[PDB]
Amino acid sequence: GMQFHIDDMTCGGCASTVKKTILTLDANATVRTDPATRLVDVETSLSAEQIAAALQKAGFPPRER
Ligand SMILES: [Au+]
Ligand SMILES: [Au+]
Repeated sequence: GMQFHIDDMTCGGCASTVKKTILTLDANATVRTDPATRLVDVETSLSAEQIAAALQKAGFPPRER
């Protein structure tokens, strides 16, 4: 239960891409995105830095909360 704020995730198509990115890295992850708040909640066995690095490479640099 890690949370990120993703300033570039401003609508639905962005969020979809964020979610697909995470699910490709860990098919067992659960991911929630809220375009109103730009917040992304992730449950995963991977580290926050591994999730962040993947999101960065995809053009959605996060900030962990
Ligand atoms: Au978007
Ligand atoms: Au999910």
